Amino acid sequence: GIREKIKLVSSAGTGHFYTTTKNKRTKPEKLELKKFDPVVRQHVIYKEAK
Amino acid sequence: MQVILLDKVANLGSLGDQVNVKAGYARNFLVPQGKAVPATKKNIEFFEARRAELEAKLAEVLAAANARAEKINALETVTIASKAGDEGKLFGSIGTRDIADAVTAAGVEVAKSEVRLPNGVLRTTGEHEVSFQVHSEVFAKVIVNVVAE
Amino acid sequence: RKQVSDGVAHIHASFNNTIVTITDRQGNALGWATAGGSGFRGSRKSTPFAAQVAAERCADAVKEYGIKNLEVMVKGPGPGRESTIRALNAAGFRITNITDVTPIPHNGCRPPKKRR
Amino acid sequence: KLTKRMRVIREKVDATKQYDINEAIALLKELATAKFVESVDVAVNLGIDARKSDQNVRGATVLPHGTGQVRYRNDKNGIIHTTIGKVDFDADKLKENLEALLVALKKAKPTQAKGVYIKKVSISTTMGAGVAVD
Amino acid sequence: SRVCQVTGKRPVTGNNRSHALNATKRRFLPNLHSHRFWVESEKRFVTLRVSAKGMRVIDKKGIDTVLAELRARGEKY
RNA sequence: CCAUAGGUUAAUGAGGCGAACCGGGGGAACUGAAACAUCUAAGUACCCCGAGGAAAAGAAAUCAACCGAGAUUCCCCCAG
RNA sequence: UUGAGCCUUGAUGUGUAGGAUAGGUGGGAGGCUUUGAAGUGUGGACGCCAGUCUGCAUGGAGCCGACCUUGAAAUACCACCCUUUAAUGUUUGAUGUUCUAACGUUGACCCGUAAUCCGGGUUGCGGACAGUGUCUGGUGGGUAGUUUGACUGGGGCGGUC
RNA sequence: AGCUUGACUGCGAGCGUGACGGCGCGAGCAGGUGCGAAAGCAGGUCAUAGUGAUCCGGUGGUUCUGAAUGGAAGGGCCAUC
RNA sequence: CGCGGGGUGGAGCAGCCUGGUAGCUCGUCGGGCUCAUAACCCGAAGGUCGUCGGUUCAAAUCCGGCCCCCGCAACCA
RNA sequence: CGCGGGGUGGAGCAGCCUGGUAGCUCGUCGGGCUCAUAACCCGAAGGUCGUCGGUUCAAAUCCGGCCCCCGCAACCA
Repeated sequence: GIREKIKLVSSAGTGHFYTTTKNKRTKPEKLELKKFDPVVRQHVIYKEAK
Repeated sequence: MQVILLDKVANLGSLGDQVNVKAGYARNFLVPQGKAVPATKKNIEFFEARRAELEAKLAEVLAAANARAEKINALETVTIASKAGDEGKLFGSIGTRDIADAVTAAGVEVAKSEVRLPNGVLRTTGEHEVSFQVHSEVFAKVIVNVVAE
Repeated sequence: RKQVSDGVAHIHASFNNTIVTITDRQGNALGWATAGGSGFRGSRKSTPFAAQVAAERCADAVKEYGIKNLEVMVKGPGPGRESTIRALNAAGFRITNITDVTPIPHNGCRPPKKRR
Repeated sequence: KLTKRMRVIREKVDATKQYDINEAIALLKELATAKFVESVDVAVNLGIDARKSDQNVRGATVLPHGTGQVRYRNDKNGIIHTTIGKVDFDADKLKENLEALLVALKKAKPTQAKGVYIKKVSISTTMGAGVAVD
Repeated sequence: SRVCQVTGKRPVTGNNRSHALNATKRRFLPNLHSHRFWVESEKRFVTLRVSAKGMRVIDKKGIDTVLAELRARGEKY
């Protein structure tokens, strides 16, 4: 649809990323969720990327 | 082309340097006239030993002789007979060899290819100043006289 | 620049406009001014007052050359023709000789029938 | 139009042939001579982009000879300038200190900077010509 | 025939590949030209059918030397 | 002008033919792809030039691999 | 001749505050002058025409930095550059004109030769054009190879997938 | 309505559904997380549509490989377009 | 039988597309100018948006049944 | 996806250049004026000069991210 898919890149040095969608026309702020990181096995914050 | 000269090319010729000219300029002009020669180790050996000694001045000895050819005819005013019509406008359009066969019959043993006519091919009747080519810069200005017969 | 000493002013006065240009004695133009570019659109375009400011704004733009004396060649009939030279007299120039070079034919091509 | 004193100074410098670090320090005494002891300023030309905010390079260096703490901050050109001390001191003193300068400049080497960093580093006295060293 | 008198570059065939790789038989022609060469020893002119690169071979080698090679193969110039 | 081009004579060799094979110069399509354009068919058919009894290639600016082997050609493996 | 890059060098750049047709920055307070000075004569370069700059010279050996109103200090000295620009050197390119040797010549003439083919030689006309090879953009049914679906109360149309 | 990110990572006995590719459910185990006093619940949304296989190529991570060796390019693996 | 379009003050056309507010011209009505009519100048009113129902916070508009008009098709034997 | 450069009064555009200057034409109103629509002229209202932050004595101009838009060339999963 018109819902763009984003790149939820980790905070830690590893390059592991989560992938999901986001309607930028509705929510103009970047996501700052907290998700699991499998290579260090811990819960850190994840930031927006394209 | 890294040709090495033999004569005095008027713009970059100093008799013996190894200048760089365009390919066409050498293969069509300098070579077939003997003004220069494509630089080969062999002829360069024959240059700074055999040619650059007196062979360099051999070409210039007759150059001084042509300076005398500059003035073979001391009168510098050759009379030629030509048929024409009224108010000028002569019978036939002459050529440069018209001068060649007339001047050698009364003086200068000149050929066709060395006489230069700056004023067309002379359609006007009277006394005009034609020029010769005995050298690259040495010029003789003989005033030929074409009068109606 | 060139600093040309003398010059010849030309005046093309027609019935609906006047385009005055200033050239030297050799014919090569050095600037001009019209009554149509000095505002005056329409009815005022064909007036002697418009011919006045045309001569003034042509008095400028030729300052780079600064010509002292001036030959005047007026051409064509109309509303300007006279107010353009008197304005050019007071423009500061030295009017040498005024002439009339109107193109009068000897019954050449045929003029239109227009106007009713 | 230039005057007598500065005339021979620029005539002493071959503006194209940039000198070695070994003897350029000795070439500034070839220029300097005034009523007061001058100092040498180091104009460092960097190839970074000053219009970008991600390339603001500035810092402080504690020079082992003093004049000492010397600060610096680049301009809207991508070229930064510093001074290192008075010219009346030892030649090798002047040699070793500027060496520590380019080390300090590479200390704050920008990550977004593309190309060779040190373009043309020129040192110059207050009343003398500018000599760029390799 | 389109044959360089010095180098002997005869026309070679190849393909005329398009974008979509549609091969179509084309032929490559040597850059031949008739030119009047001047031989110094014989003091006369010699017109040969030579290729552009062929002129450079006549340029580098001796013009009469390459002429010697032609008569060695038996083809009158 | 010399000189060459051109021309006459004498001496020697060549031309054409032949079933296949051989080297080089040009070089398809049907077909397969379940259509078809890349690709395949195949550098095959076919055409041309040349040569011999065989012809070709051939004595490494070849491989290999840090240990070695030694021109080329053909066959069996390597290996579908 | 005329563009562009670059080198050396000389200029170039007035909201307002204000003595200043001053861009940032910058080391530091002496340069300057008798390797012939401030003021002025006069032409020119630049000109938002406010005020810079300047060859020669009567003259004649002075001129002025922080100081002050400024966000800034004084091209008194100097450094790297931003804009605008000027002479030179240099580098090639795009045009114009002239020339002749390449090349063309289905122009005249002579020879090979009784041959309007052709080759060569004089001369004339064009002329580095033209034409040709390689690469390359466009056009291109002139030409070639092909595609142009299935379901379907026969097919086509419609609809469907 | 408050507090939060389980719209989690590695698996998964046992079943359902299909010719197959493939699709669906899943208690429970390990690391770690949120909520709750606690028992417990959460690996999306009441459920059933919202979607295309492969080849090729792109971006990021991983010395797995890397044709003489050491590296690299390029491949493989993982995530992802 | 089928495809596509349309139906809006009295007339001829926009706005539908992508839903909440309907405009242009002529005409009609009142006034003015002229002796008077026209033309011209000024002001104003006038539209169930074919019809019915549904979805929607809201329907001229999205969808469907039906009616009328228009174009296309209505074919091969 | 990559590239180029714009949003400027009711409209478009200049000013963006080398940073300190919001102007022009049509439009609205009032007035002068003609028989009169218009032409002409004066003046006024009308612009967060896309948005936020940063650099700066000052930015709409410079710089970065971004919303959107027009145009260009490429598109072999």
